[PDB]
Amino acid sequence: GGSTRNGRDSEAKRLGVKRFGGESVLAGSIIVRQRGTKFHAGANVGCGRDHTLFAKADGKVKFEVKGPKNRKFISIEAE
Amino acid sequence: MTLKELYAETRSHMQKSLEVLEHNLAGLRTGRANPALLLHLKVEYYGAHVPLNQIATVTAPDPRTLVVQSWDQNALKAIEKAIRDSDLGLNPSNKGDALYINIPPLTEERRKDLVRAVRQYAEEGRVAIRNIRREALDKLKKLAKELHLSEDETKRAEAEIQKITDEFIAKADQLAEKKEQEILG
RNA sequence: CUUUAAUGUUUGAUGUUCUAACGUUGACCCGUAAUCCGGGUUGCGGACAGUGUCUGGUGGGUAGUUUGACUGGGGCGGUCUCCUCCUAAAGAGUAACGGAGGAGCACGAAGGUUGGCUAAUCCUGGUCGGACAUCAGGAGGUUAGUGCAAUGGCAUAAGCCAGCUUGACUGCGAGCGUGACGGCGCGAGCAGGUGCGAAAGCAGGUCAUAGUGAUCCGGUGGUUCUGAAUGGAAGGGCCAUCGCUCAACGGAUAAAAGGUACUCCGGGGAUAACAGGCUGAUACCGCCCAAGAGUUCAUAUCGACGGCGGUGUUUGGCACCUCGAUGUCGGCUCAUCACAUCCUGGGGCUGAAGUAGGUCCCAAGGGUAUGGCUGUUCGCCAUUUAAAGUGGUACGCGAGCUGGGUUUAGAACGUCGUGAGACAGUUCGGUCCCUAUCUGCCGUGGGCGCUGGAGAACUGAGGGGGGCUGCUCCUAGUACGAGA
RNA sequence: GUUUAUUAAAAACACAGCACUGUGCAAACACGAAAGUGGACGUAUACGGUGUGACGCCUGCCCGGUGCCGGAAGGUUAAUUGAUGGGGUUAGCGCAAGCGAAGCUCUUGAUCGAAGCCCCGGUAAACGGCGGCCGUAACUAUAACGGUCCUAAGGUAGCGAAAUUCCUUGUCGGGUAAGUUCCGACCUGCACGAAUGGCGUAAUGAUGGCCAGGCUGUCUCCACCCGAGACUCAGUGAAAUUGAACUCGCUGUGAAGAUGCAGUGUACCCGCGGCAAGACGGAAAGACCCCGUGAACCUUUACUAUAGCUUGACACUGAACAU
RNA sequence: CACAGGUGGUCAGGUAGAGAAUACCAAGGCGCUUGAGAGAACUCGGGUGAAGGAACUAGGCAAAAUGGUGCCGUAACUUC
RNA sequence: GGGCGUUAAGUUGCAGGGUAUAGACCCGAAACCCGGUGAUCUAGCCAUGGGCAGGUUGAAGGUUGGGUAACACUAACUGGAGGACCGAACCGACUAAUGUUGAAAAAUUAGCGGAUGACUUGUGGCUGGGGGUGAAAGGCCAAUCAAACCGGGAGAUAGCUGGUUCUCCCCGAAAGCUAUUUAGGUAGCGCCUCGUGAAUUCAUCUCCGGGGGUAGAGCACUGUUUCGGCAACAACCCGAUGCAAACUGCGAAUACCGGAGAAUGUUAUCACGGGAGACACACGGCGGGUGCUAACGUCCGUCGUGAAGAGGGAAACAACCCAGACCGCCAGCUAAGGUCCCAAAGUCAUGGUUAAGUGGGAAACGAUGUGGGAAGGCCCAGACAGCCAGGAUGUUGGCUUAGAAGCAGCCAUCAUUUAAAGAAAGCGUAAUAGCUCACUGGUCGAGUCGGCCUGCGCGGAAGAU
RNA sequence: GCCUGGCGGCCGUAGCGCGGUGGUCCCACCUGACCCCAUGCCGAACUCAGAAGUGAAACGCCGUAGCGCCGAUGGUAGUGUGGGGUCUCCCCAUGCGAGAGUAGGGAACUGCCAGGC
Ligand SMILES: [Mg+2]
Ligand SMILES: [Mg+2]
Ligand SMILES: [Mg+2]
Ligand SMILES: [Mg+2]
Ligand SMILES: [Mg+2]
Ligand SMILES: [Mg+2]
Ligand SMILES: [Mg+2]
Ligand SMILES: [Mg+2]
Ligand SMILES: [Mg+2]
Ligand SMILES: [Mg+2]
Ligand SMILES: [Mg+2]
Ligand SMILES: [Mg+2]
Ligand SMILES: [Mg+2]
Ligand SMILES: [Mg+2]
Ligand SMILES: [Mg+2]
Ligand SMILES: [Mg+2]
Ligand SMILES: [Mg+2]
Ligand SMILES: [Mg+2]
Ligand SMILES: [Mg+2]
Ligand SMILES: [Mg+2]
Ligand SMILES: [Mg+2]
Ligand SMILES: [Mg+2]
Ligand SMILES: [Mg+2]
Ligand SMILES: [Mg+2]
Ligand SMILES: [Mg+2]
Ligand SMILES: [Mg+2]
Ligand SMILES: [Mg+2]
Ligand SMILES: [Mg+2]
Ligand SMILES: [Mg+2]
Ligand SMILES: [Mg+2]
Ligand SMILES: [Mg+2]
Ligand SMILES: [Mg+2]
Ligand SMILES: [Mg+2]
Ligand SMILES: [Mg+2]
Ligand SMILES: [Mg+2]
Ligand SMILES: [Mg+2]
Ligand SMILES: [Mg+2]
Ligand SMILES: [Mg+2]
Ligand SMILES: [Mg+2]
Ligand SMILES: [Mg+2]
Ligand SMILES: [Mg+2]
Ligand SMILES: [Mg+2]
Ligand SMILES: [Mg+2]
Ligand SMILES: [Mg+2]
Ligand SMILES: [Mg+2]
Ligand SMILES: [Mg+2]
Ligand SMILES: [Mg+2]
Ligand SMILES: [Mg+2]
Ligand SMILES: [Mg+2]
Ligand SMILES: [Mg+2]
Ligand SMILES: [Mg+2]
Ligand SMILES: [Mg+2]
Ligand SMILES: [Mg+2]
Ligand SMILES: [Mg+2]
Repeated sequence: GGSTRNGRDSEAKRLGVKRFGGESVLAGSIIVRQRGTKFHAGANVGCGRDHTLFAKADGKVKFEVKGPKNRKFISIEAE
Repeated sequence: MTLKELYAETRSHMQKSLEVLEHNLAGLRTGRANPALLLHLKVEYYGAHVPLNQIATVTAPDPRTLVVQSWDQNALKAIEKAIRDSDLGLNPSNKGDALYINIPPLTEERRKDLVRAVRQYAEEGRVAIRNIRREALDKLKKLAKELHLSEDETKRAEAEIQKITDEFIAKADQLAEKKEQEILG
């Protein structure tokens, strides 16, 4: 009849909510299909092809909101 | 072209054929007790045989008489002489806006012809319907193959077809039964 | 030597003639007072036929097998892998034969970088320019655009234009995410070499998420890895790469359709058919509002548009009970209960003169048709009756009867199929078991007990049986009525 | 006449008759690895195979598809022969790079190649097929009749609501008080039709359907009677079944239809003759239905093979000649 | 099974009869290896049934009926 | 740099757990293959013997007469044909009943078909299993046949069914995910058990740090939706009102993730290794898809119970309420639930409701049932009910209609007279008439009316042992 | 401290509209343009050399609340644990407690460097 089918898992979300151990480069947020949902900021950046919030140097996670027009923005200060 | 669109076609065509039978039945001098026979009678007025639909008026005071309530104070004479040129060809009187046309019972000879006829038209209609139903089913098969219907969906559609068919068959029966119950009364 | 010959000679292609292999189921002779067989002679045929090995065709004649799963029983229909949204209860993830769409690619630029740009739409004013081109302004503000679905995203634009380019580079990879696994994804940074830029810096393909096939068996290029005595070589390994709508998309084979009512086995009430059960949408019965018809008049009788229930009772849904068997429909025989009562009984209203009706209330005592057609139930029809009730009882009743319908095996028709066969089509034919232990009924005895033992006659707690009704007459041809 | 010994006797098989087709005799064909044998001590007025099934009048159109028959010019094609090119090795050549003869090898396949298939023609008493939209009419109508589009060609005679018609108890007539059956018609043949024969047909039939006279206990509606059981006594003496029984009704409950649970009603203990409503009574691990990567036999243009039939090459297999 | 089944050939009296049918007998052989009572429902096999006469039933199932010799006489149709 | 390694003791027996090859826990197919035994039954055929009471019909041919040119032809008689007729034996098997643990593993009884023929019968023979024979049913081939019987391969295979035997102690599941010619089977993961390691690992509560777009709400957006406003029928826009799983300019509870802390918890946690079983779940609560917000329905998320848990409660009732059974007791307190009798505990206390057996089944709607409460209108300038009387004129309003005069229907519904008086509320007439009504005046003497907030009852309420 | 420019914090009670306003300091326009460089046409923009002029435009200020925007207290919806009635809905205890709307707020605030008074 047509109605059916559907994508698979495709997790994508926050895997490093707030401050964490934040190793050399965990994930902090793999919510692909975004740029504004989560913006690359601070010691963390990367933002791979699949819009995955990288996360560089070890430390804690912040989860902020700066710059004109909301804009979440994530980063990882020292701990 | 869908199952429903098919059912509709069935109802329509079968309705047409019923109508055919309908006025076909009316096209018979019955006990003429009702205006179902005069309902047509055109009233030639204003250079046009304009039927009583927008010209004169008539009705049956009782089962044994009708009255030509001519709207025009001169049309009263129209329908009068108009009583002819038809299976009527009668000679009513002339009193007031409405004429008068008695309504008695016919002879046994016509009793024969009229009976054999009544039931005749009845069958004629039935047959027409059968053929129609048949076709309805053919189309149904085509749908089955097209709409990729399932044995259950197709058989269901078949049952429905039959339903519509029978209904009309009944209509024909009843109608024939009334025109008859009277013309045979 | 190079074209065309002539003889020669060879060697193939045919085709003729021959005899001498080989055939002879022609004739005769001997073994032999055998039709076998063998030898001999003669005739016919003759390198043919035929046979062996090899080989192309043909080959259900025979043989071995295949002919998927999901599925609100199975089948039919549909589906099977991947991407997007909702379902999904604000982490991840979640099911349905749930609600809606897409993919099996496309790009040498539609990739990289540097530099620059920013819409849709409306208003107004402008040659041909009008709904809608191009132009000027103003308003407007991601409503545009995005190679293709949907979601998220995008102005520092990923959206648009151009210059120059090849980072759609090679080797690696801290650390993560996501999978049962195979595996898939993100990835800063390092080494070598690129490109673009003045430079910081950016680039390991495209805004991202679909655009896909494991293994095996092999093909190709490279390599001094290995190479069966040694040197090579074949082959093998390693690196790069090619070949599968294996799409039933974790891919059983390189190679696979059906029939069975001629059937068979191992299992299931995990799973259909019958009947029970849950449910009551549907069905049937009832009530609510009251526009209308009823001349007048909603509610005597009926009732539009819509509304609320009751029963278990139709059509259905579910698959809980039986598949180590609960015999189907109708008839017969015998029933028993309900009341939504067909007749008879008692009433209210009446569009109830009477006689007859209509509708509602009460009432289950009793009663409630014979035939023609068909297997029917039912139904139509004939003719009766006071009436020919509706329903529950495994659609009551086969360890009680029938076996006409209906599912075995025979056969034929129409129809479908190449065909075996097939049909919720038809047609002619076609085995119906049980000695009753228990309950329960119908009868009938034997014990004991009723407080001394007997023969009788009762009382009557209770229980059962029966409960139908026509017609005629008298009242009275009166009441009533215009009469009839 | 024959048939499912043991639920089918028939409309089924057979039949005489008809037709097609194969077979020249060491026949075709069949049993058989073969020898041999049947066919037949027969020989085309014979024998085998196939279909139709006395007889009467008959047996239409289609050869596109499959099969069979003939052609076989051309295209494609087996084994066979093996051209030709390539490679491995190595004598020699060379300080080396590489090049490399001959031989041996591995590979490559020119070329030669029959039937078959394609192709050309035929063939239906061979397997088979015999029209769709719908074309133009007394109110509408309706579209049997038949235009047009396409077929290999579009059902001729005869028959038709039939052993074939779904709607269906079609419609009409007959028979009956009343007839879904029956008989005679109509034709709208879902979906007859000419040897998987069409329509008829005297006679025949334990054949299907319908009707009538006779006849009756078939029935209304059962009554009496004669015998064999049943019942009683004496002798002999089974069966299936069976977890255990101190084996009641109802209403509800409950794995959803209760002798056994709850409530309640009832009921002194035990036989004998009868009856079958229940013990989802007894009997057979349901035969229907589904399932198992179960079985069997059967079918076919499923797959893979194979006997048989058939092709060519080499061998047994030789001598000449013409081209 | 001391089983109402199956089993080939031969013989062939009397009366009646077409007859190896049939009924009664001859020669001959038997009463069938549980008996005795009773005189129930019901089952089995029979006999007779008022009036009706297929109303039965899926269906005249089963019953009842017909039944010989001679003579008279006999339709459609017909392959005579 | 990264992978795999590197200061892990191995090894050989003995006992046990598991696995592999074997029949591999035991019993069981339908079947497949190999070699033999069977034509004393039956099916065909071959050879040689036997049988068919009686009764009927009467073909061909022939003779004679007629007839013909001769033939045809004809008629008597003679003759004796036939898958010919009736009917015993003999063969067969259409119907019914009875038998059905039979007299009998197909018969008995009464009928029935053939009975000189494709007939029937005795003896012996010949065809053998994928084979035979078959007037064809898959029929028959020794009570066996869609492939005989016997022995063997053989303990075929059986992801299926059943069955699995002594005692005590401890722990204790799953009925899911993902693959699967897979779906009632398996395998990895998950959950159980056992061993060995290791940390304040893990849990609860508190506090701290997080992302969230669900509930809800809202309507800028995407759609949908009305009502008004500026459109030779209407969108756009504006204001007012709603709706949304695939709407969001807002937004919880809360779950989840991380950090710190105390207490408690026989380590509850993680890792590795020996043994598993289990991948049919069911009901109830909550959030949902689907279904009819039907089902003891179905598909998910999550929690609880049954499964795998007895005891008490709900009459009886796996799942619901309470509550987790080591054992013994003729001892106490309680939970859920109860305290008139069956039946343990109050005919308990105070105050109020109900009067229907409501309690002890059921809706829209209907009603002066009844308890309570806030309030409003009329009222001795007489309310309220009853009683007397009144209720007119233009006008029969206009139209319409046969007629429509208050009263079929449409429009209008004013004015005059007044204490009051509708161009009229119902009945009624053909239309008028006539009757009653609104209303008003008097009589009457003290209350009256219906709305609302709330408690309990009544009708609506028909089924089968 | 007044004014201005550059760079940021924070991002609507920081914005929009409307009115007023500032100048040869700074900025803005502005002049000139062969050239540096630039126009898929234009010195418009970028780019360069710089008067004359003016704050007109823009920009920056100031005022103004019409349109945004922020926004309670209270009540309402929902909801976690416990309990209760119940036709799919709701009630009670107790924690958490919106959205909208109302009151009201509101014409940003702020740091570093530089240049003018
Ligand atoms: Mg086969
Ligand atoms: Mg095999
Ligand atoms: Mg399946
Ligand atoms: Mg989620
Ligand atoms: Mg313009
Ligand atoms: Mg893309
Ligand atoms: Mg798969
Ligand atoms: Mg058969
Ligand atoms: Mg079975
Ligand atoms: Mg079940
Ligand atoms: Mg059922
Ligand atoms: Mg049951
Ligand atoms: Mg009643
Ligand atoms: Mg009847
Ligand atoms: Mg029944
Ligand atoms: Mg019986
Ligand atoms: Mg039958
Ligand atoms: Mg058959
Ligand atoms: Mg016969
Ligand atoms: Mg038989
Ligand atoms: Mg028989
Ligand atoms: Mg035939
Ligand atoms: Mg023909
Ligand atoms: Mg009759
Ligand atoms: Mg007929
Ligand atoms: Mg035919
Ligand atoms: Mg025939
Ligand atoms: Mg006895
Ligand atoms: Mg005895
Ligand atoms: Mg019960
Ligand atoms: Mg009995
Ligand atoms: Mg039983
Ligand atoms: Mg079974
Ligand atoms: Mg004896
Ligand atoms: Mg009698
Ligand atoms: Mg009868
Ligand atoms: Mg009868
Ligand atoms: Mg009889
Ligand atoms: Mg008799
Ligand atoms: Mg004979
Ligand atoms: Mg005879
Ligand atoms: Mg013999
Ligand atoms: Mg046998
Ligand atoms: Mg073996
Ligand atoms: Mg075995
Ligand atoms: Mg697979
Ligand atoms: Mg909501
Ligand atoms: Mg959640
Ligand atoms: Mg499973
Ligand atoms: Mg499961
Ligand atoms: Mg579940
Ligand atoms: Mg359930
Ligand atoms: Mg279990
Ligand atoms: Mg009650």
